[PDB]
Amino acid sequence: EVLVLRGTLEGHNGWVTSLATSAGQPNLLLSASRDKTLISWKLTGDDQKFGVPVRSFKGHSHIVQDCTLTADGAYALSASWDKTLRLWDVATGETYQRFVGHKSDVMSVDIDKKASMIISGSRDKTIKVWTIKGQCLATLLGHNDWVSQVRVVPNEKADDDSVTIISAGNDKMVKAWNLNQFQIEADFIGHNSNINTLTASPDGTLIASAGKDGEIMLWNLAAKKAMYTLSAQDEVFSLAFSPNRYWLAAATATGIKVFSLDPQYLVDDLRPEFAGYSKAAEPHAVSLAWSADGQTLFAGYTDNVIRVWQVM
Amino acid sequence: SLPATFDLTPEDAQLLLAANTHLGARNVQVHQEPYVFNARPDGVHVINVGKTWEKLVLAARIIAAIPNPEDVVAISSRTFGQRAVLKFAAHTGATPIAGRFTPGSFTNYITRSFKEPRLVIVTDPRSDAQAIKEASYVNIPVIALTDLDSPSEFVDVAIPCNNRGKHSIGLIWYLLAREVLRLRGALVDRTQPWSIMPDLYFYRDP
Amino acid sequence: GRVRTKTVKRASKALIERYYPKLTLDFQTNKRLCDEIATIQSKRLRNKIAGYTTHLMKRIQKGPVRGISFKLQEEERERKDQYVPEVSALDLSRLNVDNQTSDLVKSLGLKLPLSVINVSA
Amino acid sequence: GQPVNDFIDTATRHVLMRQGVLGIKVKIMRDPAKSRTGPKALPDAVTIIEPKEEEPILAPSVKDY
Ligand SMILES: [Mg+2]
Repeated sequence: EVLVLRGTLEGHNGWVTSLATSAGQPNLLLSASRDKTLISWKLTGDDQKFGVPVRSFKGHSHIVQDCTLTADGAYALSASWDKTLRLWDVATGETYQRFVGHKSDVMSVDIDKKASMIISGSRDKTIKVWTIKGQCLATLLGHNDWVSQVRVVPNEKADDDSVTIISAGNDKMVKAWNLNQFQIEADFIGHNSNINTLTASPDGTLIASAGKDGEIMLWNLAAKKAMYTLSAQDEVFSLAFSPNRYWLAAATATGIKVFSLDPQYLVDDLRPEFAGYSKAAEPHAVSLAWSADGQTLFAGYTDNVIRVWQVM
Repeated sequence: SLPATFDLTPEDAQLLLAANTHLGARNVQVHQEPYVFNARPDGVHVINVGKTWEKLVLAARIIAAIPNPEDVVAISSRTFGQRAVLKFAAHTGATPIAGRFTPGSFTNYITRSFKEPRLVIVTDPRSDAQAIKEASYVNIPVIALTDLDSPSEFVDVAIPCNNRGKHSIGLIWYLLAREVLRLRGALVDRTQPWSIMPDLYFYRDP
Repeated sequence: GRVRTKTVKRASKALIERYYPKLTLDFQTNKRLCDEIATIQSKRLRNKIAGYTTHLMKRIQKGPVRGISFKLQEEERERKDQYVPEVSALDLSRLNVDNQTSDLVKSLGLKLPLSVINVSA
Repeated sequence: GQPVNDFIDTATRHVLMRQGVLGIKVKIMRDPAKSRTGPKALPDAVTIIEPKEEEPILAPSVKDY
């Protein structure tokens, strides 16, 4: 199966710094960008248009770094450089609760299962965990450099015994936290440059981390070991795991590369053409996420476009 | 005198004649050069490559005579000799200057790059004219690699070669590094070829 | 005119010299990290310094630039400096000499192979 | 500029002699580092923080609890 051209989505005035989807509505797509706003999209499944935005969310005073959606497809969360987090709904905009207390920018926010609490990795070398009322119940330290990306793991069992989160900063080392005890459990060392993205597999066992040197090296936090390392030979910006089938995608500087990780080869080396842009550096994807069905992959490029790749 | 084992060995004569050190400048000729031997037609003069050997042996005796090794200074503002003097810097003390001399290095004691040698070695006296001039102010011997048209003013021991050549600058600096290392104690066998490759002393264009 | 002063240029030069495995070709993340990595008294100066570092990152990514030798640069130049060829260009590839070169060897009394070739004007 | 108002103290006095009047003007620039109030340095003076050198990890090693 080959990912091909489907359409482009023009709804921003900046780099699409985040893409997120929910299983409640397959036609929804939340997109945070550099223009201090969030654009929710509506998909129709057609030619190059692919559909229209539904709601535009405003209220952040700086670059909205990371956006995420809950399971129901209604509530949304945004991490922006204005030292605050905002909780929205896709119905009428309508920021429910702000989350202030960080002394600097916050990179990544993440919602736990059953909308229970939220974690947030910021640029003040802290991982703040917040309630939905706006109360930061816990603050976690221990990172020497400021964190670049945090994520929760998807528990395969429906809340078996506990939930855990993972952290990745510019300190070439990956932390693994259990916020039930607010304790550190695993230091993951082996990176040679600053880590800028990490992603956990939907199976809840595999962790892929990658940085400026462009290596994508794997961990299994169930066994707390390291499997291997494979490189895209250029800087990589974001990673994404397919929810249904065994693929791993990487948003590189030269373009996008999707990996079939069971026999571990490259697939097609996605290189779209942008009608010129020859003299300077070509635009590249900065944030990407697989859809709920897994047959469509959205990628946020720098030139104001969310591009969709779909298997045939 | 000499124990008669330092004479010109045949494979070193092969190295000198394959690095093209025997040919010199054109019919230009300074009378301070009696190394000229049997002027070739088309305006080429042949350097007696024998005579360069005792001068290289004598120059090697000067460098080994200095107690502290890091005070000898190798200068090459020519583009064909920065790798040679830097490689000469690695195999001995031989604190180098490659590129710009930054005048006021031998005088001007409050310079950040103030260096005082007890001996300087220069690749080309015409291009390193600042180095020989500053050595004339602060009482310093100089060793030069000379063509048959070189400005030998203020110049002590000189090794006749072609500074116009590509390979000749590298080989002569390599041979000078070989003899001073044998005398000092880094090499123990006179007949050993000093297994590090002579092609290390060569400038690269990219 | 948007010519930058030497205080901006040298502050950018020192950051490039010292923090290459760091700040990248994006101005926004460079400004957000050059504020704490360097004590700069003015926000106008901080954006000017972070701006010129990004312009230097673009210059660095396309070939080397003069006046900059950071931690991955001098190790690159010494590795290419360490070329040890096995072809032995100074060694014999088959030597060619003229008439005037040939009598030099026998006057020294050495035994070498010479293929004499005449040269005339 | 503004640092002149911040770092420089000035005084002027009239000295009366039998031939006339002398004028005394004393300007003292203090050290900006020991200011103890307000700014701590000149605006054009930046300060690059020296980093911490670190060797490569050279192998993927896992530190557990
Ligand atoms: Mg331009």
